[PDB]
Amino acid sequence: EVQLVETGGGLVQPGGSLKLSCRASGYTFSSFAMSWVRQAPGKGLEWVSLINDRGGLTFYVDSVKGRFTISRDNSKNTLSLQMHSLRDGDTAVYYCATGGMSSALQSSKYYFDFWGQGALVTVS
Amino acid sequence: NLWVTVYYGVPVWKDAETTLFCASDQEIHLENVTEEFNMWKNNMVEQMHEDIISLWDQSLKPCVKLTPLCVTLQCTNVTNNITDDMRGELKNCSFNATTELRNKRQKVYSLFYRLDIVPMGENSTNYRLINCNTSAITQACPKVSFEPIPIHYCAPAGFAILKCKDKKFNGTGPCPSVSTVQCTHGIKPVVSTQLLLNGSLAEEEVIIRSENITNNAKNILVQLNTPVQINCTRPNNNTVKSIRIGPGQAFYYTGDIIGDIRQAHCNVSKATWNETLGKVVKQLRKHFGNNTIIRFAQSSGGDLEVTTHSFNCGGEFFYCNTSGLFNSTWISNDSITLPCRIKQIINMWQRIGQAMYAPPIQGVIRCVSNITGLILTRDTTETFRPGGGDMRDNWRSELYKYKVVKIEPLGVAPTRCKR
Amino acid sequence: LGFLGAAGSTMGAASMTLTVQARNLLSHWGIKQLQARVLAVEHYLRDQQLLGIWGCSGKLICCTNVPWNSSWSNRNLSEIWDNMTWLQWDKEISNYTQIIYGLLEESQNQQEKNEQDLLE
Amino acid sequence: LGFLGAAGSTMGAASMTLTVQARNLLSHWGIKQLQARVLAVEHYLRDQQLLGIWGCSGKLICCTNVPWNSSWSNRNLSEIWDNMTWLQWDKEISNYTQIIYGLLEESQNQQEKNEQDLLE
Amino acid sequence: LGFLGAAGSTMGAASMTLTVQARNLLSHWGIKQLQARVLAVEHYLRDQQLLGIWGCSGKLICCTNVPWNSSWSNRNLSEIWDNMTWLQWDKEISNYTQIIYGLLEESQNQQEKNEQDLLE
Ligand SMILES: *[C@@H]1O[C@H](CO)[C@@H](O[C@@H]2O[C@H](CO)[C@@H](O[C@@H]3O[C@H](CO)[C@@H](O)[C@H](O[C@H]4O[C@H](CO)[C@@H](O)[C@H](O)[C@@H]4O)[C@@H]3O)[C@H](O)[C@H]2NC(C)=O)[C@H](O)[C@H]1NC(C)=O
Ligand SMILES: *[C@@H]1O[C@H](CO)[C@@H](O[C@@H]2O[C@H](CO)[C@@H](O)[C@H](O)[C@H]2NC(C)=O)[C@H](O)[C@H]1NC(C)=O
Ligand SMILES: *[C@@H]1O[C@H](CO)[C@@H](O[C@@H]2O[C@H](CO)[C@@H](O)[C@H](O)[C@H]2NC(C)=O)[C@H](O)[C@H]1NC(C)=O
Ligand SMILES: *[C@@H]1O[C@H](CO)[C@@H](O[C@@H]2O[C@H](CO)[C@@H](O)[C@H](O)[C@H]2NC(C)=O)[C@H](O)[C@H]1NC(C)=O
Ligand SMILES: *[C@@H]1O[C@H](CO)[C@@H](O[C@@H]2O[C@H](CO)[C@@H](O)[C@H](O)[C@H]2NC(C)=O)[C@H](O)[C@H]1NC(C)=O
Ligand SMILES: *[C@@H]1O[C@H](CO[C@@H]2O[C@@H](C)[C@@H](O)[C@@H](O)[C@@H]2O)[C@@H](O)[C@H](O)[C@H]1NC(C)=O
Ligand SMILES: *[C@@H]1O[C@H](CO[C@@H]2O[C@@H](C)[C@@H](O)[C@@H](O)[C@@H]2O)[C@@H](O)[C@H](O)[C@H]1NC(C)=O
Ligand SMILES: *[C@@H]1O[C@H](CO[C@@H]2O[C@@H](C)[C@@H](O)[C@@H](O)[C@@H]2O)[C@@H](O)[C@H](O)[C@H]1NC(C)=O
Ligand SMILES: *[C@@H]1O[C@H](CO[C@@H]2O[C@@H](C)[C@@H](O)[C@@H](O)[C@@H]2O)[C@@H](O)[C@H](O)[C@H]1NC(C)=O
Ligand SMILES: *[C@@H]1O[C@H](CO[C@@H]2O[C@@H](C)[C@@H](O)[C@@H](O)[C@@H]2O)[C@@H](O)[C@H](O)[C@H]1NC(C)=O
Ligand SMILES: *[C@@H]1O[C@H](CO[C@@H]2O[C@@H](C)[C@H](O)[C@@H](O)[C@@H]2O)[C@@H](O)[C@H](O)[C@H]1NC(C)=O
Ligand SMILES: *[C@@H]1O[C@H](CO)[C@@H](O)[C@H](O)[C@H]1NC(C)=O
Ligand SMILES: *[C@@H]1O[C@H](CO)[C@@H](O)[C@H](O)[C@H]1NC(C)=O
Ligand SMILES: *[C@@H]1O[C@H](CO)[C@@H](O)[C@H](O)[C@H]1NC(C)=O
Ligand SMILES: *[C@@H]1O[C@H](CO)[C@@H](O)[C@H](O)[C@H]1NC(C)=O
Ligand SMILES: *[C@@H]1O[C@H](CO)[C@@H](O)[C@H](O)[C@H]1NC(C)=O
Ligand SMILES: *[C@@H]1O[C@H](CO)[C@@H](O)[C@H](O)[C@H]1NC(C)=O
Ligand SMILES: *[C@@H]1O[C@H](CO)[C@@H](O)[C@H](O)[C@H]1NC(C)=O
Ligand SMILES: *[C@@H]1O[C@H](CO)[C@@H](O)[C@H](O)[C@H]1NC(C)=O
Ligand SMILES: *[C@@H]1O[C@H](CO)[C@@H](O)[C@H](O)[C@H]1NC(C)=O
Ligand SMILES: *[C@@H]1O[C@H](CO)[C@@H](O)[C@H](O)[C@H]1NC(C)=O
Ligand SMILES: *[C@@H]1O[C@H](CO)[C@@H](O)[C@H](O)[C@H]1NC(C)=O
Ligand SMILES: *[C@@H]1O[C@H](CO)[C@@H](O)[C@H](O)[C@H]1NC(C)=O
Ligand SMILES: *[C@@H]1O[C@H](CO)[C@@H](O)[C@H](O)[C@H]1NC(C)=O
Ligand SMILES: *[C@@H]1O[C@H](CO)[C@@H](O)[C@H](O)[C@H]1NC(C)=O
Ligand SMILES: *[C@@H]1O[C@H](CO)[C@@H](O)[C@H](O)[C@H]1NC(C)=O
Ligand SMILES: *[C@@H]1O[C@H](CO)[C@@H](O)[C@H](O)[C@H]1NC(C)=O
Ligand SMILES: *[C@@H]1O[C@H](CO)[C@@H](O)[C@H](O)[C@H]1NC(C)=O
Ligand SMILES: *[C@@H]1O[C@H](CO)[C@@H](O)[C@H](O)[C@H]1NC(C)=O
Ligand SMILES: *[C@@H]1O[C@H](CO)[C@@H](O)[C@H](O)[C@H]1NC(C)=O
Ligand SMILES: *[C@@H]1O[C@H](CO)[C@@H](O)[C@H](O)[C@H]1NC(C)=O
Repeated sequence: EVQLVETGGGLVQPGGSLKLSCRASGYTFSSFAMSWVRQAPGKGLEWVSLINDRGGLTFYVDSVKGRFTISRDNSKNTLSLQMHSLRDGDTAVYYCATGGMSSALQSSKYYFDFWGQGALVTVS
Repeated sequence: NLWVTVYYGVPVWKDAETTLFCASDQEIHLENVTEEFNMWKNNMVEQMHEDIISLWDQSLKPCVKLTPLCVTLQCTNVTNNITDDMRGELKNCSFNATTELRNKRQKVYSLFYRLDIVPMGENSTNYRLINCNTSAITQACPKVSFEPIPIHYCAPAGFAILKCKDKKFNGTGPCPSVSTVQCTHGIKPVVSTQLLLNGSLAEEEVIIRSENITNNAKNILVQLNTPVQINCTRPNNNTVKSIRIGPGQAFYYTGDIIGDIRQAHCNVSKATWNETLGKVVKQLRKHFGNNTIIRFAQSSGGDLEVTTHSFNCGGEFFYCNTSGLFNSTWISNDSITLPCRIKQIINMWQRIGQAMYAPPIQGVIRCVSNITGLILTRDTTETFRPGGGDMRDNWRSELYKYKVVKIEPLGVAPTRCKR
Repeated sequence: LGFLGAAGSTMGAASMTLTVQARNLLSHWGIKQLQARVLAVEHYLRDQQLLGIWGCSGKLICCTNVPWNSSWSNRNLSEIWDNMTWLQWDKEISNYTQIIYGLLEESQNQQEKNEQDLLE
Repeated sequence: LGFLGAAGSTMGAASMTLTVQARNLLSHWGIKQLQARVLAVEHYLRDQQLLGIWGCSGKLICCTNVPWNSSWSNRNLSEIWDNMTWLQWDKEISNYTQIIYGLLEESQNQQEKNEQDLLE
Repeated sequence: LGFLGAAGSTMGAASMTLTVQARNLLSHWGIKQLQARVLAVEHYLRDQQLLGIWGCSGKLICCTNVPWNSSWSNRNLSEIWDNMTWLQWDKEISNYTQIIYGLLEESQNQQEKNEQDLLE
């Protein structure tokens, strides 16, 4: 069984910063690309950021492009996201997900295979 | 859906024949590579063969030619205490030698082995050197040793040598443990016939290698897993003299012998030799039946160069009779002494147009060496006899574990990447 | 990790050692050795010329515009990249190689001509 | 369609067989043959070096930033590419080859320096 | 203005004559001369191969993504480029040559993989 567990932050003031992280187990971490998907309390899903399995390539939705950093650590089976300037509009559940990309010699993905349960980030 | 992607630096190779180079006074394991080896089709053997012969000939290029000695010789019996085994073996020959000045001659006498001279017109008094009717003789330089100094064979860039590490490998087929080496280990170019000397030993068991074991036309190369020590000697104290035969050209010869005249010989331990054969017999029965008979016998015929065990012992050339080693039938502190003949005029390689004179060596000669393998031929009851006339077999016994391949770094494969 | 160390590895792993092998391609008595050095150079240059013709000069991994034909090999990506070694792959597609090379050459000629027109 | 098959065709046709000619540039008794082979390699390398200097490495058709001078040749494009062969053209401008090469080298030196500053 | 004329000039001036030196790298009795020519070619090719591996093929000036470590040399830009000759500089950092070369190779290998993924 694949498990993705978010261990995020809580309530933070507007204009501050908050870091999320996700621990993964049950699969070869290094074989998959990962992403963060956001869900505002009253909305559907939105893609936020995507990172390559080697950690070299990152992509962002324009609305966080100059504010969020997505990173990865393959020795610790850890995915992380550092958010800055925290707008009120960034209140959401942030889900850790596996999928969204694959790399050259692998078959394609372009969908998400596994989901964590999500950390709730609230901006005051 | 998929596109062609070009890769360069791909770890792929093909069998190839290239020129290897020598070096004289590093290994990658290749974890999951299995490769097919085929000794007897190994072109490294041919290169070693040609390099040894070429270098051999180069070493005689600056040496004194003995053509000025193709004269009639008057030969009498030796005035010494000669044992029965040596009767008729040596002759005391007198002749007129050229000297430093063309208008002068000198009378010289020397001792020769009977095998180096041939009577003329059935005249007891008149004899001549064996090579005079055939090609002219050349004296080997006294400053040049015959020591089998090892040679390493190294690949040129773009090529690699693969080494087989399977301890039970019999010379052909897949080898489950293969490593890449930059250059081979040093191989000693020891020259011998029916018994291989100073080679590598098998790691665990006696290994019998043959291109086709059931084809009696093929030679069988047997690698031992234990050495048999052999002690060879020529127990005669030789006094060596020299004369000038030309302008700075010296000729060396045995002047006389101090003390009694005895036959040269080699010793092996009787029990060690018997145990060694027992192991060979045991392995032969894996190719032949179990309830069988294996008989060993002496060489059936041919000249001295193929019916005896030939080797260079301290610079002298010995031709030993091995019938005492191969005389038994195997059905389902003693030693063996092998008498030896000595020759000074030899051909070395199985060639017609060349002949070398080996200068005699001062004093008494003793050499000790290891028997590391045998060359056998085959005729119920199977009979095996010593063989080994072809030198390429000696070199195969060391080169069987190496293969040369060419690196082919370019290749293609499908990926999902497109320009 | 040395020369050909990855030869027994799968294609997707061996592909990470391309510089290890690339660097080991370059470095009368004495003539046969001189001939060997000259020949090694000519061989090397032919492969480099070929990469140039295909538009892959200067790189070890080159993506092209020639589609892969299932008739050359119908194996899928996992089946190839995470299962086969390069020696096995090379044997499988050997017959169809001189077809692939011809296609790569034709593709590059068209690309260079199109680029030239786009620069008018 | 073989090597130099296009030699009698016009420049606009011959320009399509560049790979045919490029691939035919590479491949005591026996020494003079080595001298020829070593020399053939050095010749090849000098041309490749020159393309590198001009910034045309890796391609058979290369556009540059050096303008054409009417003093070298005042023929128009429909004349040169459609009613002339490469052998004829080579003779027509054989006196300006060194001038043109000098200009191409200078152009690239300036181009490399400008790119370096833009990457600051 | 000839070969090595700038050898005594500062690094920031000498760098403008790179084509002068690049063009002077290429062109039993008679054998030792063939050996010298063959080796000159192999030397040349090894340097070109190395530029290829680092992603600098085809150019005399190449920027990379490897940061300069202050431990190799802690001199500032005026000390290195406004004064200092290339001969002096090479001696100053000769002990870090292999470290730098190893880093350049690693950087390019990562660059190639990222580029391949961005095209799939
Ligand atoms: C199998 O291997 C053994 C072990 O290596 C080998 O035995 C060795 O043979 C050589 C002769 O070929 C012996 O070397 C001599 O040793 C004596 C005593 O020190 C020296 O006086 C000799 O010097 C003369 O000869 C030299 C040329 O070889 C001249 O340069 C010198 O000026 C002298 O004239 C010479 O060094 C060596 O001692 C033995 N080793 C042992 C342990 O006995 C055997 O020959 C090999 N068998 C075969 C068939 O190859
Ligand atoms: C080989 O023949 C020579 C020549 O006949 C022998 O030399 C002579 O020996 C006698 C003694 O028997 C001496 O008095 C002479 O002075 C010797 N002559 C010369 C020229 O030296 C020689 O002894 C014979 N050798 C053998 C082994 O038979
Ligand atoms: C060595 O030289 C001597 C002298 O040259 C030879 O002596 C010969 O002896 C007989 C006996 O009288 C003479 O008839 C010959 O005239 C001599 N020969 C000549 C041609 O001088 C002796 O035969 C020579 N030995 C050999 C075998 O060459
Ligand atoms: C090879 O074996 C023979 C025996 O057959 C050895 O000869 C004996 O050697 C001792 C010591 O010198 C003498 O006392 C004996 O009289 C010899 N016996 C015979 C029958 O001759 C010989 O020494 C051994 N040696 C080698 C190869 O060096
Ligand atoms: C080794 O010596 C033996 C003698 O001990 C030689 O064998 C003899 O050969 C003759 C002629 O064929 C036979 O009539 C004898 O019956 C054989 N004797 C024995 C005991 O078998 C043998 O030829 C010699 N071998 C070499 C290579 O010299
Ligand atoms: C690749 O195909 C696998 C099944 O392979 C079967 O056996 C091989 C030897 C071929 O004959 C092939 O055509 C057969 O279908 C699947 O199990 C695997 O999931 C597939 N992988 C991908 C990425 O599509
Ligand atoms: C174009 O060429 C003009 C003439 O140069 C001279 O004639 C040519 C054919 C060559 O032989 C050349 O070596 C001679 O010097 C120059 O005056 C003019 O500056 C050049 N052009 C441009 C566009 O700058
Ligand atoms: C190209 O030139 C053709 C011929 O023009 C005449 O001959 C040449 C060699 C020059 O001397 C020129 O000055 C002469 O007028 C024309 O027929 C053709 O139309 C021209 N092409 C274009 C596109 O204008
Ligand atoms: C920068 O250099 C630091 C000092 O280490 C010394 O220099 C390196 C290049 C080696 O030669 C080493 O053996 C010497 O002791 C390193 O500790 C540091 O990690 C380096 N940092 C970067 C970014 O390269
Ligand atoms: C660059 O460095 C110049 C010289 O600084 C002094 O000498 C060097 C060799 C070192 O030992 C350094 O620690 C010394 O202070 C300065 O004059 C110059 O201002 C510096 N450039 C800049 C932009 O600050
Ligand atoms: C794909 O391949 C189809 C069949 O294969 C053709 O014949 C075999 C024997 C050759 O080895 C192969 O290279 C040939 O292509 C063709 O009919 C089809 O046209 C090809 N399609 C493309 C896009 O190349
Ligand atoms: C030679 O042998 C005889 C016996 O036939 C013997 O009397 C004589 O002493 C021996 N010669 C020498 C020098 O010992
Ligand atoms: C000389 O030796 C031979 C053997 O080669 C022998 O037959 C002959 O009788 C001997 N003659 C003399 C005088 O000793
Ligand atoms: C040399 O003479 C011997 C003995 O008569 C003979 O057998 C051999 O064939 C001859 N060799 C040549 C080349 O004449
Ligand atoms: C013979 O074998 C022994 C085994 O202990 C070895 O030490 C010795 O060097 C070998 N001799 C030769 C000449 O190979
Ligand atoms: C060597 O081993 C191979 C194993 O495939 C076998 O086919 C061959 O017959 C064997 N040859 C000998 C002489 O044992
Ligand atoms: C091996 O030898 C046998 C004779 O026992 C022969 O019939 C067979 O054809 C030979 N095979 C090969 C491959 O040489
Ligand atoms: C050979 O000589 C060695 C000493 O060098 C000795 O130990 C060994 O027993 C001898 N072997 C035989 C068969 O005489
Ligand atoms: C050789 O082996 C046979 C095996 O039948 C044995 O009878 C004989 O006594 C052995 N000889 C020696 C010297 O060990
Ligand atoms: C031959 O004997 C060995 C034991 O030495 C045995 O393992 C093998 O099975 C026997 N082979 C046959 C055909 O009887
Ligand atoms: C072989 O052994 C027999 C005894 O079994 C013996 O009579 C014969 O002379 C020996 N042959 C040789 C060449 O030693
Ligand atoms: C050979 O005889 C000479 C006589 O001067 C002696 O000095 C030398 O030791 C002897 N050599 C041998 C090996 O008997
Ligand atoms: C060889 O195969 C084993 C699996 O049996 C694998 O664990 C090992 O990494 C492979 N070796 C190499 C060099 O790829
Ligand atoms: C290799 O292919 C077989 C096809 O049946 C598949 O079951 C196996 O999982 C594959 N192994 C890898 C590493 O892709
Ligand atoms: C190429 O075709 C031949 C046709 O006989 C076949 O035997 C060989 O295995 C093929 N090689 C491949 C599949 O590359
Ligand atoms: C040669 O000239 C004729 C016109 O006379 C033309 O049709 C033909 O295509 C030309 N040859 C080539 C190779 O272009
Ligand atoms: C050459 O010029 C004429 C006009 O004078 C034109 O009709 C013809 O098509 C041109 N040539 C070629 C070879 O295409
Ligand atoms: C090139 O220059 C020479 C003088 O060296 C002149 O005779 C020739 O006509 C010129 N070439 C052309 C095409 O004008
Ligand atoms: C040599 O140094 C002087 C300053 O001392 C400078 O004016 C001159 O241009 C320099 N020459 C070269 C070739 O760098
Ligand atoms: C270069 O300038 C600096 C700063 O003035 C000085 O310390 C250094 O010694 C000068 N250079 C050389 C190459 O000697
Ligand atoms: C380079 O290393 C040598 C040997 O340790 C040392 O003597 C020398 O000072 C070092 N050079 C530099 C610039 O650090």
